[PDB]
Amino acid sequence: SFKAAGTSGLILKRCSEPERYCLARLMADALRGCVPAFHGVVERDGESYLQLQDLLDGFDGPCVLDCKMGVRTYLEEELTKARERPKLRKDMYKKMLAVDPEAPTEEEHAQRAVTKPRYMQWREGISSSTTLGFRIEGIKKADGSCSTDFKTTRSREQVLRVFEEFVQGDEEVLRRYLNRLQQIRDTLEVSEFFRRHEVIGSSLLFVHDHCHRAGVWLIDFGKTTPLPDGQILDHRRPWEEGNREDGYLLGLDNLIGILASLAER
Ligand SMILES: O=P(O)(O)O[C@H]1[C@H](O)[C@@H](OP(=O)(O)O)[C@H](OP(=O)(O)O)[C@@H](OP(=O)(O)O)[C@H]1O
Ligand SMILES: Nc1ncnc2c1ncn2[C@@H]1O[C@H](COP(=O)(O)OP(=O)(O)O)[C@@H](O)[C@H]1O
Ligand SMILES: [Mn+2]
Repeated sequence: SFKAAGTSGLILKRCSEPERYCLARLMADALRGCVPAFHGVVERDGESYLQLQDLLDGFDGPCVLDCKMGVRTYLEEELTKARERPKLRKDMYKKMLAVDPEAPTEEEHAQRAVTKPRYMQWREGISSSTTLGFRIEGIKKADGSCSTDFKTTRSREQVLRVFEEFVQGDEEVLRRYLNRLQQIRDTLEVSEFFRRHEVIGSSLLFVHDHCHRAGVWLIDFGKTTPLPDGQILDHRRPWEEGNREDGYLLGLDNLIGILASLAER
C-alpha cells in the first residue's frame, strides 16, 4: 500500500476510509504522539493517499518489528458475512494443510476452501494472539534481511526469544522500548479515542538502530471502528461475539511483561 512522497521525511499510504477517519481523530487525541503524524490526503495516479510521517526517517539503518495487537484479528461483521453469504478462499485453505494437515475439516478439504473468520481464528490460535493478545508478524533488518516466518510463534518464551534476537543485546534499546511501551499504555488508558473504538488489526511498530535510537508507534487503523453511541470497551476482558472486545490491553500488558523479563535475563 506504500509509495514515496515528494517531501523529505514523509511516506504515502493508499487511502482507506476507516483509516483516514481514525488518523484525523488521533491527531487531536491523547494518542497523537503514539502514532505517525497524519498531514492530510493527496492525489497521485488519480489515486488518493494518506500523507504520513515516515517513522524510519531519523534512524540510521533501522531494524523494524511489527507486532499485530489484539486477541481478535477480524471484525464481528465478518462473522455475520460468513454465515449469511460465505466466500470460500482457496488460498486461506492451502496454508492450513502446510502448517497443520489435520487442521481443515473433512468439508473444508472437499471445498479446498475456508471462510475468513475461520482462517483468522486458526492463525490466532497457532500463534500467540489468542493466549497473549498479540503476535509478531515480521522483522525487517538493517542487514537487508526480512522475515515473516512467525506463524507458530506462540509461547511466552518463543516470543521472548524473537525479541532477544531482534535487540541483539542492546540494553539501551530494550530500556527505551520498555519506557515507550509504559508511556503508551498510560496514554491508551486515558485516551478518548481508545475507549470509544474497537481496535482490530493494528500493530505496534518497533524501530531501533545501531546508535541506540528506539521508538514504538501504533499503526494500521484500517479495521478500527467506533462503538455504537456512548458504549466503551475495557480492552482487557475476553471477546465474546456481541461485546466487540479486542483484548488490545491484555496484549500490551503481556508484551510489557515479556520485555521486562527479557531485560532481567
Ligand atoms: O497474515 P495472513 O495470515 O496472510 O492473513 C492476512 C492478514 O491477516 C491481513 O491482515 P494484514 O493486512 O494486517 O496482514 C488480512 O487483511 P485485512 O486488513 O483485509 O483483514 C488478510 O485478509 P484478506 O485481505 O481478506 O485476504 C489476511 O489474508
Ligand atoms: N508511517 C510509517 N512510516 C514508515 N514505515 C511504515 C509506516 N507505516 C507502516 N510502515 C511499514 O509498512 C508496514 C505495513 O504497514 P501497514 O499500516 O500495516 O500497511 P498494510 O495494512 O497495507 O500492510 C509496517 O509493518 C512497516 O514496516
Ligand atoms: Mn497490516
